[PDB]
Amino acid sequence: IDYKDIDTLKQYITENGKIVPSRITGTKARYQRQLALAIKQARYLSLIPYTD
Amino acid sequence: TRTVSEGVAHIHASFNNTIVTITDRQGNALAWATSGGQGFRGSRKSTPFAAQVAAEVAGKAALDYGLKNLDVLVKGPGPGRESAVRALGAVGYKINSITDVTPIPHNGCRPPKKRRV
Amino acid sequence: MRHYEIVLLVHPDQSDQVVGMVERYISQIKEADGQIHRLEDWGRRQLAYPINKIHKAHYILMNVECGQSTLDELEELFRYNDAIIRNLIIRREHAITEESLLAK
Amino acid sequence: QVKLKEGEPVDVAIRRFKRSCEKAGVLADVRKREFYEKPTQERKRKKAAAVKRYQKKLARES
Amino acid sequence: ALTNADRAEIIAKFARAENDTGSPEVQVALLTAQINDLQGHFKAHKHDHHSRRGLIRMVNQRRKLLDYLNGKDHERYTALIGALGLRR
RNA sequence: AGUAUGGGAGAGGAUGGUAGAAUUCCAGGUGUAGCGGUGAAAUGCGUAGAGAUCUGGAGGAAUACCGAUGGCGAAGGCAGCCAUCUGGCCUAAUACUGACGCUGAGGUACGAAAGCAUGGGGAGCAAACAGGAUUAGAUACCCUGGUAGUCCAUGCCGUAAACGAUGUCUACUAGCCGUUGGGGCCUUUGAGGCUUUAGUGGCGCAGCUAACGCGAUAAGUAGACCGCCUGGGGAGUACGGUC
Ligand SMILES: NCCC[C@H](N)CC(=O)NCCC[C@H](N)CC(=O)NCCC[C@H](N)CC(=O)N[C@@H]1[C@H](O)[C@@H](OC(N)=O)[C@@H](CO)O[C@H]1NC1=N[C@@H]2C(=O)NC[C@@H](O)[C@H]2N1
Repeated sequence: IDYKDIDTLKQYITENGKIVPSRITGTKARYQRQLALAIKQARYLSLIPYTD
Repeated sequence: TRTVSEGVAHIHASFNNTIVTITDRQGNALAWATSGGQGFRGSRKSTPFAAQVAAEVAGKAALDYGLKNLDVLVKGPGPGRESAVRALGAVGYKINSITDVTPIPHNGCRPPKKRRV
Repeated sequence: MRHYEIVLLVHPDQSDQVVGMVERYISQIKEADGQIHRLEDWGRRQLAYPINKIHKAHYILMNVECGQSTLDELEELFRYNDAIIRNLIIRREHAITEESLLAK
Repeated sequence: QVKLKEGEPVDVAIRRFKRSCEKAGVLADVRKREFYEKPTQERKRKKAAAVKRYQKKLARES
Repeated sequence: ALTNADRAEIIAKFARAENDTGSPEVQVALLTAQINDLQGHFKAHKHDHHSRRGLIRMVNQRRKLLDYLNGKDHERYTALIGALGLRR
């Protein structure tokens, strides 16, 4: 998963903008790490908001 | 003198006090009230009842400017946020929305030391 | 050499110089050596949060292969260009040529 | 960021709003930010939390 | 950093037989090349202690292999140290 | 025991950029008597206009959520994102060298925090110190302030309950349930089920222990080398010496 796939990136983001834990989303640890990296890159690219 | 239909209520509710300020948009204040301004000195300044009495005072003061609907923002872990938001409806405004805007550091400055009471 | 992926955010007021800047950068990469596997113009998009008191920006994606000197001059040019408000450079293994999402 | 409905009552709005806030869990961070917690204390607390989590898991499996 | 071509060149230059990669001559030549290459890195980054540990391990390994080669065959040892310019 | 070739995970190290949240300060608009603080108060701030609220600017330090009995590192320790330089580890199959090994007195390298030297920086916090409370007294705990220091560059210091209070290396000895990084096999379509390997956890047979407890990550069964102990104080002290 990469930062450009905004639709999937939003599936793991709360309404505030916080990353959803793997214990809630049922994801693998490596996939969760890649997801967090992609989300942090997309926030920098102003593709998704940092907060709210 | 100035008329405005839509405004925002700000409820800054700490553990020692609660300030309710009624402003119009773009953040220009119109009326404000605090628990200290209605008696309630010292420790009693933090009770929910004082927050309530400050809230109706502020609402009635803003009624002169004459806003019928307003949006509410609450910041702080105060005990008087319940009463402050409730009293505005009793005064008679229409609450369009209510949100929490308590600022959260992203691991910024070091907070003060722990109290060894 | 090394494959790099570059995302540039151009000021919406300079939207009609983006072709000139892109061609200049492509020419520099080519004269060094360079294989521009991919180049996409995502268009003018709204920003999730305002940057420099701006709410829209032009999005450009490039995938290049280049050396250290090409990378250094490219990054320095990006820094000194005022039309570019934010750029992201990430190194990748493999050359990516397929069309990406947001190309619409 | 709770938006009231058209005929949405005030008390129902307050309620829906502050367990929207309870779901958000901002007040936990606000409580955390009152005093500085030393790293040794933080690690001890996290270790205790992990132990409690594991003991809860075994009971819920049984 | 050295690349596959450089390592293959060293192996080809110092091999004792076809497909020889484990001989002490080849191992010592590779270690010497790596140490000489890392000298430049440690000039620029004086405080990279964590990498200097790996450098020290390389030095120790080369010394042990040289001692073993000297024990086995003196002439090969002298030839190797002369070829690589090592003082001992 | 080691070498070459493919693949993989990681807050491992060094350098330089950059992003967002927040605190403080400055300026301006709206606005007017309080704010702040405590068990309760007081010191303190404010009518030359605070606090609150909105807009802009300056600077420093740290990186919410992810986050985990998770990961990496010899240990000390290491968390935003990006680039450059760089160490180690895991995993498959052939190929290669042919005991090249283990430990290690002296020696040497690294080594939290505080502290020291020279020069910068200084938002927040805060030894010393000032004032306000409490108290029989307060020298303290509580409150309002606040300097070293905490930060950076170049060096020194070499100490911690530096702990798993458990030296390193090797082989062997029931099982059951988790989790991280890989290899293989099987279903049959994509997600599951068996194994195997290197880590990281919870129980537990035998065995061991004064007991508590340990129990393939041994404190069991054996081997190699090193360090250390010999009642409590005097005492990690005096003298001499090295730094
Ligand atoms: N090649 C091998 C590689 C090894 C690897 N590197 C590390 C490793 O594997 N080491 C073996 C395990 C030894 C272990 N360290 C000894 C032990 O565990 N206790 C020490 C003996 C004290 C006493 N006899 C028992 C005791 O008081 N128990 C308490 C108790 O059960 C409970 O507390 C309370 N109040 O009821 C619990 C929760 O607080 O805490 C325990 N106490 C503790 N739990 C902690 C823990 O396990 N560790 C760190 C420290 O924190 C420990 N203290």
